[PDB]
Amino acid sequence: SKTIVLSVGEATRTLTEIQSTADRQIFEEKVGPLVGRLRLTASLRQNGAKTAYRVNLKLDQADVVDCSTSVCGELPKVRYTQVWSHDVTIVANSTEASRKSLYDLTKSLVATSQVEDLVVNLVPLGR
Amino acid sequence: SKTIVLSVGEATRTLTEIQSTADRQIFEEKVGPLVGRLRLTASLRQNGAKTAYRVNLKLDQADVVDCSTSVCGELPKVRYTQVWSHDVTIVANSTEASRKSLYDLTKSLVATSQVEDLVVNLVPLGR
Amino acid sequence: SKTIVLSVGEATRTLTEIQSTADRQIFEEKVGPLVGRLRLTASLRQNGAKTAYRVNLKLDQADVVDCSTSVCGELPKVRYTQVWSHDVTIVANSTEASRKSLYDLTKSLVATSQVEDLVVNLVPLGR
Amino acid sequence: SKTIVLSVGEATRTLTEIQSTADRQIFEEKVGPLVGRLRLTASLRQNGAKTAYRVNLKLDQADVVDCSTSVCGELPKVRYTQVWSHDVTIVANSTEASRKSLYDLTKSLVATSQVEDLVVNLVPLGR
Amino acid sequence: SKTIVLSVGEATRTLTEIQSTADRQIFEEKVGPLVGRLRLTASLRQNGAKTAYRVNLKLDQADVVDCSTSVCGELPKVRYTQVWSHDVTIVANSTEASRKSLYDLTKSLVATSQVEDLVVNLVPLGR
Amino acid sequence: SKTIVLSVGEATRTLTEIQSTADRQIFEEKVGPLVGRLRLTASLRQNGAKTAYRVNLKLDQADVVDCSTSVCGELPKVRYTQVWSHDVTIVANSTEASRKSLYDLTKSLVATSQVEDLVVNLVPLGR
Repeated sequence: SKTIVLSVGEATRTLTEIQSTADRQIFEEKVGPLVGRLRLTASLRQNGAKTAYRVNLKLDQADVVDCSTSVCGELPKVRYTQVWSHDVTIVANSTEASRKSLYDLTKSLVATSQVEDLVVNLVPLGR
Repeated sequence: SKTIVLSVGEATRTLTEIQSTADRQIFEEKVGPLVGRLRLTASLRQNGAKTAYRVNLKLDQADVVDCSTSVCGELPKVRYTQVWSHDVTIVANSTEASRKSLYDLTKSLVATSQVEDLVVNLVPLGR
Repeated sequence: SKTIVLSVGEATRTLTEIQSTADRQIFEEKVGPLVGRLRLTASLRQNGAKTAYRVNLKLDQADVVDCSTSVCGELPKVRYTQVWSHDVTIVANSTEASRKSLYDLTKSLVATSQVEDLVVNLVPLGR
Repeated sequence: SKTIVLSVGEATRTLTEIQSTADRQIFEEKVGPLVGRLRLTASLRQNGAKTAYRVNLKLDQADVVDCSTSVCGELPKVRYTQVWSHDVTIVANSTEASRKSLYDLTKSLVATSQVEDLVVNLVPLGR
Repeated sequence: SKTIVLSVGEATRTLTEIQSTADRQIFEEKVGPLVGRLRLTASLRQNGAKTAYRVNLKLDQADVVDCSTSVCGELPKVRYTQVWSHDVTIVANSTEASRKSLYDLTKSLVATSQVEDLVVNLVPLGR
Repeated sequence: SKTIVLSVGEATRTLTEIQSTADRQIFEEKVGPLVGRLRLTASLRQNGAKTAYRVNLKLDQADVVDCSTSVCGELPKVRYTQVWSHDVTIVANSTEASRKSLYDLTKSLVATSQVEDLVVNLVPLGR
């Protein structure tokens, strides 16, 4: 299979390849309950007349709840569902330096504190 | 207005707010030629019956070419166009710790070397 | 690739992964002649409407014979074929303690002397 | 009748023969509530034209729940059902040493820690 | 992934595994432009009633052309396409010495000067 | 007629032209028994509307067995058959340097130790 190690700061999470296919790669996190966990869908294809390409990356994670600790009968039930898809449209005949600069800019925008505030406090991006 | 500073590694790019509106925020990068540059579209809304929300983030950048350096007449013409949209469906009554963990996982997946290889070498994600 | 070590008592056998696929994992034992050896087929899937799961495990081993030691001319020919399939239907929302107890009971029933007699002497299980 | 003693580590469970028949042997565990307990189905037959044989072994155990301890009225109700069947296709004219080696290999694969992890953590077998 | 190093005499080319699948392995050479490069397709299967096997090996390489050095606008365009497929039908119960002798004969026929002349000067093989 | 000398390392084999024809050249090895020996089929043609060409090269060798050394009476009988065909699709208006580089790369891939292991041990190519 295929293992992916993610560092959150104090613990390390492990995602395992489940559904190995070319047009659809499904990675699932193995921690405890398999239902309602962390899943990742990856897809790669072409477009038009062999011009550019298309990459899709989605990450889902549904929270679960359980009442067997106090209530005398309740199966683990999912609550909400979060969907975070992507879309990469990069042509083949491009530039390695330009692609590296774009990746660095995306990494900086992700690691900046403005997107974190936009996600947490729901405040529009504008600092 | 609203300025956004992005660090690519050796230089700093500046994006300026251009179309300040609630349902559509348009940021445009100011470097030289305004046509065919870096643009960012942000949108925030609700859904259904005041249950969750919907956030959309798109980033476009079209390359330009010019022949006035050698050829004696050619206006700056755009070449290809890249579209990278997003979709955030996070409910209000959620969990701050869960949202922070999801953001950290997304940042780790973005900063990992697998997505960079998938973007550059067009190799399906699976290491 | 993926290696599996099995201890028979005095020697150790090694099975190697050959056909790495999600819906069908084929492990083959590497000792000498690849044709007519030990093979293992593993499969994992879902069922109905995301309720439970389905696991299938089959183990085959066909004996071979050869006459090149005495007779002039005879290629290694397979004789009989043995099929030992399985079927695991365990729901996701279950109990870890119950699953561990069931696995321990299955291990005890396998390691008991009654199933060995049923296999060897073909005597019905009932001691 | 016919009693079977199984050692779990700290306690001993007793299974009693209930439905004594040649083509179908039904063993049932006697602990408390007979409904929703441990049952075992054994079957032995032939195949084709008196060539080989066919042995089937299934083990079922359904969990039960009750609310009479707190709620003032609820009969013991079954929850989920687990099915673990088998299939033995061993020809008569075989080899005692080969059968013993196969049984030892099966016992080792059952007692190994990989199948336990595959059962508990639902991680595919591959260490 | 999987890297393959090929020595042409003065430089070394590197082919990288792209599409890892059992029934179809796609290797792609990484030098510059990914479109119109060196690709290799490998396939392995069985035949009939588990008698022999079937191996297919194809190698493609399409030349590209570009006019951006002089003409002020022309994307890299492919020209011709070359297809060199193979077919290996070797039974399992064969002979290692015979297979080695056949491989040595094939290597000698490939390295001989007659096939090179047949490829270059298009002269029928017959020296 | 047309003789081809192949060096295996310690001995030299001689193949003789037998069926001299334009659309089908059949070379046969002359050592002893003509039936069940080494044969080579060569074919050259065009394609479409005078664009490129098509070259086909197949090499067959069937092993033989005989029992007249011990058994009273048994004619030389063929056992298995091996087929190794080729396909060359090279356009006329190409490049001599590119063709030479491709031939050198093919010779290196043939003489490498990875294809030898793939042929002998039946291990997929990937070192």
